[PDB]
Amino acid sequence: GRVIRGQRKGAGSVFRAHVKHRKGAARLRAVDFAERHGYIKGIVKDIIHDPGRGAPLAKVVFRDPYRFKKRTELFIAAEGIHTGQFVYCGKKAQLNIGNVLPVGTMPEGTIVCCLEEKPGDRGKLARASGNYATVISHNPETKKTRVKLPSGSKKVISSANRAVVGVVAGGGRIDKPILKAGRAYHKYKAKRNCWPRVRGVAMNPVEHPFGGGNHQHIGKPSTIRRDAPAGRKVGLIAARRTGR
Amino acid sequence: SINSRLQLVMKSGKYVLGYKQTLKMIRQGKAKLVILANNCPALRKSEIEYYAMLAKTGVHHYSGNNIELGTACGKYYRVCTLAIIDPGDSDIIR
Amino acid sequence: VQRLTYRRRLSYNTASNKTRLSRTPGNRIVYLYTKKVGKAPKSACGVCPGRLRGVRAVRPKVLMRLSKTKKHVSRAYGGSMCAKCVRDRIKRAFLIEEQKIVVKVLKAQAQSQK
Amino acid sequence: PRKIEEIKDFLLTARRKDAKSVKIKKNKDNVKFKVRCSRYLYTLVITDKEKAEKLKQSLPPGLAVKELK
Amino acid sequence: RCRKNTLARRKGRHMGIGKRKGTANARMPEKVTWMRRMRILRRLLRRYRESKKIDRHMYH
Amino acid sequence: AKRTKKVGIVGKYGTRYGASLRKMVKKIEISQHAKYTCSFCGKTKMKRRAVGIWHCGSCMKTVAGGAWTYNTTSAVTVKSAIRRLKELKDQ
RNA sequence: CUGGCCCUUGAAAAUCCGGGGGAGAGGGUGUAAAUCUCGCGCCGGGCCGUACCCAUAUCCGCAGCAGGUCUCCAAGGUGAAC
RNA sequence: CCAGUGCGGUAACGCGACCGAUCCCGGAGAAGCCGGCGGGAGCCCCGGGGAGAGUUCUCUUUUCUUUGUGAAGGGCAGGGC
RNA sequence: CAGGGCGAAGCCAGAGGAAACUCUGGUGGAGGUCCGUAGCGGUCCUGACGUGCAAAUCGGUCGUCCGACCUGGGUAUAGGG
Ligand SMILES: [Mg+2]
Ligand SMILES: [Mg+2]
Ligand SMILES: [Mg+2]
Ligand SMILES: [Mg+2]
Ligand SMILES: [Mg+2]
Ligand SMILES: [Mg+2]
Ligand SMILES: [Mg+2]
Ligand SMILES: [Mg+2]
Repeated sequence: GRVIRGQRKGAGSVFRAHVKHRKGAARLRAVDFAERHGYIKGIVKDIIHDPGRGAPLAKVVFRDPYRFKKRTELFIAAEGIHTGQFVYCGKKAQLNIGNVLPVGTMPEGTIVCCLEEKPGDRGKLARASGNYATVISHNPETKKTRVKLPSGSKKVISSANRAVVGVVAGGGRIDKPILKAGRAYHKYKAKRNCWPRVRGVAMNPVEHPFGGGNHQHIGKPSTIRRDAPAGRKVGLIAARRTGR
Repeated sequence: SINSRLQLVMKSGKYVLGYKQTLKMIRQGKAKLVILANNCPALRKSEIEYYAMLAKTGVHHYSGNNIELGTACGKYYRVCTLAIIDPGDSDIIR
Repeated sequence: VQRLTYRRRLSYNTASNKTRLSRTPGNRIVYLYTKKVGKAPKSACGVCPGRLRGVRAVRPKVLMRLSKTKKHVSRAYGGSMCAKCVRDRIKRAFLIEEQKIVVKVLKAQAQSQK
Repeated sequence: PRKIEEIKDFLLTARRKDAKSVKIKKNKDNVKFKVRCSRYLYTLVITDKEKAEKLKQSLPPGLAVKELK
Repeated sequence: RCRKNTLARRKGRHMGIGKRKGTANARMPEKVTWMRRMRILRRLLRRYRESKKIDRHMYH
Repeated sequence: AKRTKKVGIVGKYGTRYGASLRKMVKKIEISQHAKYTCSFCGKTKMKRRAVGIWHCGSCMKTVAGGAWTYNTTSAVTVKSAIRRLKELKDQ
């Protein structure tokens, strides 16, 4: 009868993302002469960290090669980047940690992060806190390249798009146990209102389809059609297997 | 290597440890081997490397730490740079 | 003891109502409303933590009343950089140019040889 | 208020257009000469009680000398 | 009447076990009898050194 | 083994959270409140500022390291491999 | 001042400021532009709020209703102590 | 006949003013919580002078009250670097 | 968001040991830690009251009291929502 939590995360307005103190988008410096033909320069200012993200950001100062000014960016810092390092960008850049190149240039097996899935979108893939994406193999004509993502899936990408070299800094954030309910509330209090999650079996059948009963049992198979209406589509969504 | 020859200089010859004392002995001119280490901020490297070239002094980029230079100099502490004034029996000077 | 009271219609201790005791010539301890503690300028190099020298640390809109010499110190980059990072930016802007001359003649000898 | 330290100095400040009402308190060895001006009130603290009565006969034009008591 | 009592507490009257109510640490914090003590011995060794009583290597 | 046998840092968590979790957190809680030696100035001043960001007290360097150690092993084995891939390409 | 804690890193803008740079301005042997002007002098600052209660009888609970309602100041004694 | 967009200190920096636009760089505004310690203050206290009180059957140099300097300048303490 | 208790890492000495390191005495002040004010809560008497002071209050006793703590104003979400 009611509208189940999960249906409500869409309207927002409470279930909305918590973003006052966030330092700004973690982007990748869109393209020009410098990226498409040369090797524009720039130095690292600081490694300030943003709330709600395990990776530290880096304010990298280039200088705009068209008007006397100083463009400043926010790169997801590759592990090893320090303050004062020179980060070089573009096609003619050389292969070492923190230099953004086009994946077409660097050899196979290179370990990159903050990759783009379409050319120019300023960095989308493999940028979480400790993830990387290994370049697999090239294809000179058709200008495509095969890339392995942290999920283990392999994706064919156009050789143009760029990606910084190295791994994302802050690896192993999942290794230390949260260890107390305080540290969880205190952790999501920087991301959005998705915390203490009530299991459906504890709600009355008007609020969640797994409800009701004189015992706290589910009642119907917890695997559910992918072609489900919103509101039923709860539990194991379109599970192919189910079990360890 | 130069863990052996330097070990002899400290014991027998004269030497100056550091900077603003090394730089004052290249200023005077009475020093003829400045042993930088890595981990010296490349500004103080390039400025001693040039300040010494002007006085015709050999520079040496010891593959050290600024710690594996004090350990090499029989000292118990941190030496980033150093300038050898006079050798003993050590042919640290070529 | 006589106890005292706030003086403006504000009664919430804040960064605004920050007070102090004073003894007037009527033998009357009274609240006096202080000014926020101003901070001296930090270096523009971005590495030295200490606030500068030779500048009055005072709330920013006050720098309009003050004189020119109270706000700076007479050097290159004075009043904005810390002079430990100035004397570096001099002898760093030296050898960057000098080893651009050195690569200029090593490039002129590499093409003179080839 | 500003304390003037020199006898000659307020002899200039007491000749201004804005000056008026040179007030003279006798403080038992501190005989003071407060000259009201637009901005400030310059006072001289004389220590020698003779030099003070000599200065009494120097207020040039007929200022509003009000011997304070 | 209070000032006559405090003249007894000077000589240690009404200070017995039967009139203590806080812990020994609450009445005189063992944390404070570092700063009282360590400051006294340190200020002694400082006056002893600048007085050429003891040398640097004895003092350290 | 003075003041305790085998809890050390995580004595602060008291009886709570279970042994196997307090124990596992120990090695971590040691390597993050640890002060490492800066590989620029040599001085033992590398301290953890927040997750993956490590600051040197002396020379005011800030470094993007691991979550609670200066270097993840994954990043060190990448740095050696990335360095060999560019020497293999350009020689 | 100096610490600890964080898978928490803990506000923006008006406003004001120093510095880089150095286009241009200045008078031509006593003056001149200029004074992020040093001292001093002249003139101006309009419009709205401003009583009193702030509560076991002025507020809300049908009321001078043991309910409810955000703060500031805060002595002597005993005691560890608001 | 030329010179003169202020001078001092080796340096931190100092001096009352010290030519200057578009543009550029930076600072201030601009930061959590908690622990410890030091400096200043107000108040509290103790010893001693004044002034006015209270008690005085006996005793108490007694007990009580009161005993001041604003912003804004100017100078120097004592803190911090 | 009194005053206390327990007393973690770190650190210092002293003592053993060949070495690993282990003892002893301090420091140190950690924690969804304990007692316990203020605050917030509302267990038990199945107390008071039950045409009440009150359309849910009142006593004694209680829970928690540096954190998933308590709060003021501003702002968001509106009826099969
Ligand atoms: Mg139920
Ligand atoms: Mg249903
Ligand atoms: Mg306000
Ligand atoms: Mg100055
Ligand atoms: Mg009023
Ligand atoms: Mg009952
Ligand atoms: Mg009845
Ligand atoms: Mg009644």
